[PDB]
Amino acid sequence: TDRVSVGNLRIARVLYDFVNNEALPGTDIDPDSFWAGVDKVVADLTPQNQALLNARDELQAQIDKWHRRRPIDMDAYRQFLTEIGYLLPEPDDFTITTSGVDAEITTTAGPQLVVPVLNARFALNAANARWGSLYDALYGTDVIPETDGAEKGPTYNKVRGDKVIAYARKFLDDSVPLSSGSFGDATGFTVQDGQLVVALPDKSTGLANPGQFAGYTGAAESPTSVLLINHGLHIEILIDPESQVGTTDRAGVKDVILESAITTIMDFEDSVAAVDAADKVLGYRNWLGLNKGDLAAAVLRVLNRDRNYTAPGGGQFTLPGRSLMFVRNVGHLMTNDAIVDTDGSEVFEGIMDALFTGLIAIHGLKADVNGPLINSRTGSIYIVKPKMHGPAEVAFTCELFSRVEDVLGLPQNTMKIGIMDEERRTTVNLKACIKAAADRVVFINTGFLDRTGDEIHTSMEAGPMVRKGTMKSQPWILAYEDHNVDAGLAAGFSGRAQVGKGMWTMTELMADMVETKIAQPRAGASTAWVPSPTAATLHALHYHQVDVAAVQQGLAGKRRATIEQLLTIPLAKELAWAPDEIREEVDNNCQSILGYVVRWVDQGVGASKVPDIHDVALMEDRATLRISSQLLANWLRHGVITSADVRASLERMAPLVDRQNAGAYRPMAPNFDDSIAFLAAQELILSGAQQPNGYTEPILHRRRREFKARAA
Ligand SMILES: Cc1ccc(C(=O)/C=C(\O)C(=O)O)cc1
Ligand SMILES: [Mg+2]
Ligand code: NI
Repeated sequence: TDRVSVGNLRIARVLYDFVNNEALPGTDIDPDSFWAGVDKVVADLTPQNQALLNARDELQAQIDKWHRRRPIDMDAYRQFLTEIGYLLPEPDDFTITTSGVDAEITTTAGPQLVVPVLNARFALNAANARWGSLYDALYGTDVIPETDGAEKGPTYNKVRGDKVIAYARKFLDDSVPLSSGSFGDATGFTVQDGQLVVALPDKSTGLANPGQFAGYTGAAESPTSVLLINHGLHIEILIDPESQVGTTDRAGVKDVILESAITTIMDFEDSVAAVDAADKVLGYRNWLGLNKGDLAAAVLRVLNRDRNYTAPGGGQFTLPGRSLMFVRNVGHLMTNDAIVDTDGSEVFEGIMDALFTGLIAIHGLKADVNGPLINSRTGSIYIVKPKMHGPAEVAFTCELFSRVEDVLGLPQNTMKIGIMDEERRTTVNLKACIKAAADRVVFINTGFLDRTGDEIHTSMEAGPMVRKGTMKSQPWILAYEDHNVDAGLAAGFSGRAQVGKGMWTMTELMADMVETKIAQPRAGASTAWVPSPTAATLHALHYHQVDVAAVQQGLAGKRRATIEQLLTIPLAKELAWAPDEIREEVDNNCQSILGYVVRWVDQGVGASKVPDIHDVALMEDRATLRISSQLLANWLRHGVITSADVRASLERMAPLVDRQNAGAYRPMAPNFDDSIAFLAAQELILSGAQQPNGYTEPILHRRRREFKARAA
């Protein structure tokens, strides 16, 4: 209610003051001009942000009418989408021209960690996760089974530590082979002639490929750590025979450190509840501390500094201590009262984010004002833009970034774009979307969770969908994943840009992650998303076993996905399911909505571990909420289930979600109809069909605001 008028804009004062007193000092931008430019960018690109948002509903309306009129003529289907401007012609082959891109993106294949920018500790850890102890990763997770006396105890279990050490020596054997013998046999390491030599219990061998020896610390004659490289990622053997772990170790190894989270996406979108100017500032403030380089916590944990090594021959070089940081703005749909206009119309959140995260990112290009730590050593600003539907929304984002770079005084194409392939209209037009961003594009990623949501909502009217667990094997999603890699490699992404795959959500099943997430490097993705620093280092194993660049060479030119397979709607069969299976699917989805929503609405937490009805802790975000809510809406709109069926499941799941929590937590049960979060969940399902492209934000935002408001 207390705002600052600049032009047609009414800036909430908390935002204005933050920009003026915290973000703008050090950017060379005079606050007068910046706001005047903000007002100017808002006023003129709001029309096209609104046109594009209008195109989405009218395309969807035409599709909904087509299915309801109508046993499905697929040639006619694809022709209709071509006729309404949903499917557009493929452009002809081209190479992306994006320049000034950090090497972690162009060349390096490895994990990419995603973290809510609103949690400064998490963001701190994510930035520091560029380096991760393989030992702590293995010890702390189920990768080493708690069996035969290897169970995690309140104190260090030396049986567990041995399987840890043994596992890591196996890894080193597969990544950096010795000419003869194994690292398990190693008794010590020295550097001679610029070449690493390892002491065995009989002879002394070297590296199979000595070029994998990348450096060391300490004296040549007994390093405190040897630095190894494999497939562009560094491995560090910490050597300390006096350390407790090193004392037991054949070679005095204290730890093996993996280069892990090569890049990190600091997220303003599906993993945060940022509903108003107060919420947005907390996130912008964290983004500012990360770009300054002085973000810190007590309970003093700092951002890591760079790591220095002696080069194998002479030299004293330096590797990045922290993960190269992206920011994920919100998409184009949502609106935020942080800025209202003269007439009360909220300003578009995506525009605001581009200017504010853009402005703040200026500090991360220098190192004393701007703070001491550099993010991009190439002057690029990395914004992944999510939920774009089609190439005209990409073009608008590039124009948007163009205008922001004007207001901000940056050269053009400073603001690079990570395109989320995660709406159906981007999938079937992906090559045109990359073209629309040919000079700003820096990755594509299959947002397979939002993409499933878009899939269900687009063909909502076609009939019941398969159960959610079944989507992973549907023709459309398998073509979607292969198509994304193809189009990226056809666009020149190899060595120029990242081809990225989606998020491992089972944060407690690391053994399974180590077993199955290798499929993503093996399919040619140069990065894949991990929810956690620990997961980053474990998923880093996979880039040591799979030569991602070599996989992408072999995939060149191959077109493994037809337009017809991309358009295969995941409809369920005839007799479908037993009431058995139906109820399981309803209970499962209702408990995943409720568990996620209650923390979103009552505590403004956008990313929660939520056990499903098989007691598997799932890291849940808005995208997973969108699937669950759209699938029940679809099952509802076709009579697979009843509105009272959905309420009964919500009623019976609420107490079990209540007992999955406690704290600061507010019990949903028994006063269901007067718990705001409960009604938010119910409305996400009962009104799921009505939301624009099934997005959950409109209902989540307004219910969060209303919860905040009843905290009067
Ligand atoms: C913990 C977490 C963080 C981010 C995401 C997410 O953004 C996925 C995608 O963008 C997409 O699969 O839709 C999921 C879980
Ligand atoms: Mg997504
Ligand atoms: Ni190899």
